[PDB]
Amino acid sequence: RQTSMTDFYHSKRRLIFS
Amino acid sequence: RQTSMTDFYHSKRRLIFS
Amino acid sequence: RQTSMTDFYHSKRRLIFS
Amino acid sequence: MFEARLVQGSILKKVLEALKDLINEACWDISSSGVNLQSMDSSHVSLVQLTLRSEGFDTYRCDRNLAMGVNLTSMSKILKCAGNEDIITLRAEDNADTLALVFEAPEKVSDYEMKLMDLDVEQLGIPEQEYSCVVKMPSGEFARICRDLSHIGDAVVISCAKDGVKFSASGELGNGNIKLSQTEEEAVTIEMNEPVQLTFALRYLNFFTKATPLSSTVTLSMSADVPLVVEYKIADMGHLKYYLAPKI
Amino acid sequence: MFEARLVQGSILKKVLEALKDLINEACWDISSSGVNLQSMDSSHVSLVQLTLRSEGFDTYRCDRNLAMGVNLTSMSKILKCAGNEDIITLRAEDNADTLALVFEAPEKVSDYEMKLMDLDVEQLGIPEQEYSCVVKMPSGEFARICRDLSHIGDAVVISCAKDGVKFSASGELGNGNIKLSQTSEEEAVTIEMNEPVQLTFALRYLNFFTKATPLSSTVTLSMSADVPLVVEYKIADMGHLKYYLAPKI
Amino acid sequence: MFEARLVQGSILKKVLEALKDLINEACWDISSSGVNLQSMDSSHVSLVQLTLRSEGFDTYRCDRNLAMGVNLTSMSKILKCAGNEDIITLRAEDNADTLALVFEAPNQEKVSDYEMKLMDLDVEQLGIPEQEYSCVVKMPSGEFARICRDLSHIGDAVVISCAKDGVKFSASGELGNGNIKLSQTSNVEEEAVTIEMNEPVQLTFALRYLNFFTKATPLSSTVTLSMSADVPLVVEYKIADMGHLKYYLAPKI
Repeated sequence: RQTSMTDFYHSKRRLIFS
Repeated sequence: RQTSMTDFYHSKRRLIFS
Repeated sequence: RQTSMTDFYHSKRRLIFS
Repeated sequence: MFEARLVQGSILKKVLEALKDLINEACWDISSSGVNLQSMDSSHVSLVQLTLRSEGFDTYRCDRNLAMGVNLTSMSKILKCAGNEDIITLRAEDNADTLALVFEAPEKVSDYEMKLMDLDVEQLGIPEQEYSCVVKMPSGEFARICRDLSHIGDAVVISCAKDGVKFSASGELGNGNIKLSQTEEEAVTIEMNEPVQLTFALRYLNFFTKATPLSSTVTLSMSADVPLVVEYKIADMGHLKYYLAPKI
Repeated sequence: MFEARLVQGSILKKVLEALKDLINEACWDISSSGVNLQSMDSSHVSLVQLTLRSEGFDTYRCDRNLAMGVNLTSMSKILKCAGNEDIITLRAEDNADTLALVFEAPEKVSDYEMKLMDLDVEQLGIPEQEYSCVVKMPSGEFARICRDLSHIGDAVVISCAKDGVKFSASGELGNGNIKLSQTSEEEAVTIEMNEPVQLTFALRYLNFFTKATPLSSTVTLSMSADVPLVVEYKIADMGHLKYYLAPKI
Repeated sequence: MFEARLVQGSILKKVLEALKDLINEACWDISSSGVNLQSMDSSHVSLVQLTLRSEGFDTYRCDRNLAMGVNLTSMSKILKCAGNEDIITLRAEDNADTLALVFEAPNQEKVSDYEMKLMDLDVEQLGIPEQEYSCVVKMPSGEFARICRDLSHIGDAVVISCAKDGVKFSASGELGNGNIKLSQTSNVEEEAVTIEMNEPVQLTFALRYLNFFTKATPLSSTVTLSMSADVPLVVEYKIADMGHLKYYLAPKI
């Protein structure tokens, strides 16, 4: 079962304005 | 607006048999 | 008209079990 | 009867590779002066003018002037059968519906007989002009510029001034601008009577560039409101000129 | 204002060709330290992390930290316009919506102005780790292996032990098994193994990572049990480029 | 048990790039004499005959004769995983359903083991007795390749006319016709066009097929064509020191 990176590390979302 | 070559120079139609 | 190799030589069939 | 012998068959191979894609059919005018060809692509936006002087051939003979309607695509398929070292001989008869090409490996001799065709060509009267700007520069350099600005946008704005020429493009990703300053086959020189700034479709230019192998350099002649002339001097044969109608 | 100058134009060209196909959009964080980028691919199955140290640039200036939303596909087209010998200059304004790249022929100077964009990015917190197995091998060898096993299967079972490492695949034609041994500088295979590890990874993603081969003569694979793989390419005296790949099951 | 060791892996790599496209499935007969393959393509217009003599292998052993049904497409994929300087070993068990290919990279630092699954095939092999053709042309394989590819632009079929001092290939199409003449060469060796003729011949063949045979060009510097009226042409590439690879192509009419 293919896992995803977000299963191992804490994520923080960021909004880029440019 | 893309102009054509015929807009600038005088054309002379030719019938080629061969 | 395209001929086939079988038109010229004798053919013998073989059943390969691998 | 027409019979022209060329030791450097590669030149003829190169010419067709430089034309077949732009123009599919064309009339070849053979005279004692040499081989001349002028044709307009389907959209009539560009025009080609090829000249191979009789003196460029090892042997040349033309009793009576010929006008052979040729399918450049087909002639191109035939020339791909010649090696780069073959001696190419063209031979045609006056009442002939065919063109004969003979390739001689420098024990292999190849003979092809290409069928000709009827063509209702339309030819332009292009008088000798003295353009406001004439840029001489390396053909490879010119080729790079066209290929690249193409990724940036559709049209290119060529600005020519005394101390350099500038090519610009624009698209949804932003814009691109290349500046060439006036610096043998690696130099850049400009003959500018008046500054000029023109807009041209990169699509057509990237077709002209298919002639790069004919010369180490190319010249660009511009004047306001007149078709650009991109010339590749076929070494001691003549030349190959591409005309590009400006955008509005 | 930001302005960095790289005498080796190629480095940036290669960096972009190594990323553009795996990640389309990504944020480029500029800081006095240098250029930094972390981004996950569409499926989130892999992560990339680029680090170009300011010390790696001939000229580097950054008054205020910038976070430029960049479309790697557009920047790739622009960098394709540079020559492998061009000196590349990067210049950006704090309040600017564009990035300016200037190519200097080693009297031809190209100047592009790439439009940036807004990006709803998602970055991960990856703490320093020490892996159970760390293989250093020639990047060419790595790329050949991954590509070859691709004609055999979809996943690759990497088994790392102290003696050597083994890559294997299985498919509807049979199976394949490539065994590398520790070698007795750029043609060596060394293994800093603490504990043996055996992981299953999707070859499709590994063949994307290997596009970073021209960046280095060697690649290092860090494997710890039950964690994503790390394939690192050290950009010579610049920094590095790392690719993380989520393991299967 | 069968186990053969070919120090020149590249040979076996080339053999398969030269077959895969013309024949997708084939039987590999293994014996003390070596490895033999005979197979017709789907349409039965051409036939291939491979012979890799046991003397050509550094180590060759065969306790019992094998007839391994193989998917040449799959064996090509597997052989693509070999380096041109790789030592290739082939090992098969008598009661086996698989063929084992082991590639050893030069420095002994890399070893690859592949296990290709075999398959059942309803093969049909022909009985081709030794003959003495009217014409035999030895010539450069690069030259033959060129001629075939070129005339393919001009037409579909090629008329090979062979006479004492030379052989001529001809093609016809809508754009016109092509005609290539090779003259027997004196004192050149791989650059020679030597002929052996008992009597002039002129045959027509389908160029699409011939351009498949030319895929075996890397196997030899030369290529010999043997012809006779109303019988299949034979284009043979001598796999130097191993054996050879022959392609037969039925004529037109």
